Amino acid sequence: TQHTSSMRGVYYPDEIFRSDTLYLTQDLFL
Amino acid sequence: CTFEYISDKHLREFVFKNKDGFLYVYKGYQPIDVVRDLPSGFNTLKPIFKLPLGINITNFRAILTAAYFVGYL
Amino acid sequence: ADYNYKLPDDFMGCVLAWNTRNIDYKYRYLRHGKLRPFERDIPLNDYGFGYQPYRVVVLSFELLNAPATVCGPKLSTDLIKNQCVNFNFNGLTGTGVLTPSSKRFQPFQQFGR
Ligand SMILES: *[C@@H]1O[C@H](CO)[C@@H](O)[C@H](O)[C@H]1NC(C)=O
Repeated sequence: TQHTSSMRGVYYPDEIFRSDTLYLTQDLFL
Repeated sequence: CTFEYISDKHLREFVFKNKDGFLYVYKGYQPIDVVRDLPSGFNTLKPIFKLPLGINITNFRAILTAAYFVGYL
Repeated sequence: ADYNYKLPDDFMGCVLAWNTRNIDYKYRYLRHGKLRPFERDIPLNDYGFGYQPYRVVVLSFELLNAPATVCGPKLSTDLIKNQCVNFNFNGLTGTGVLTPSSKRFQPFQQFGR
């Protein structure tokens, strides 16, 4: 079978605290 | 043998990626109700393991003793 | 470099080598394609005991994505709060004032940016 993966599979890119921001990152993502 | 490590419904999500001889594993847990289909939603995954084993990984097989889904990054 | 030991382009560390001709093997010369960095594979040609052999140790440093474990002798001091000081936290150096904070850290994070 085949399904869809909607808005699924996001992980934390690095071990750095961030808050109240928008962050653009380039990596292997689903 | 080279590397050894021993340490001491549901929906379990994992991300495996290999680079520079390091295997990165990311794990998250979410409680759901239906088994047949992947539910829609947003869930973030925290780091667990960074394993220093320098091999090419091109295939994998799941080990069983009730469904699992595979997607590619 | 291609078939036995490939170093990444972004390498941060040190390379140490020395000569052991007083103390006194196999390497790989045929393979399908180059290696990716920090990879091993276990078409083998033996060395002849062309020049005297050398021993190599390569140190690679992991840059503080986890709590710090390996570092040198420096003596810790008492922290001074609400006062303009020079500070050194785990090799992170600055000049400023330090106050208690209401921010909450998840356990894998050590500093905020
Ligand atoms: C891993 O092995 C496969 C076949 O065994 C090979 O084609 C591939 O190039 C290898 N990966 C490397 C060298 O990064």
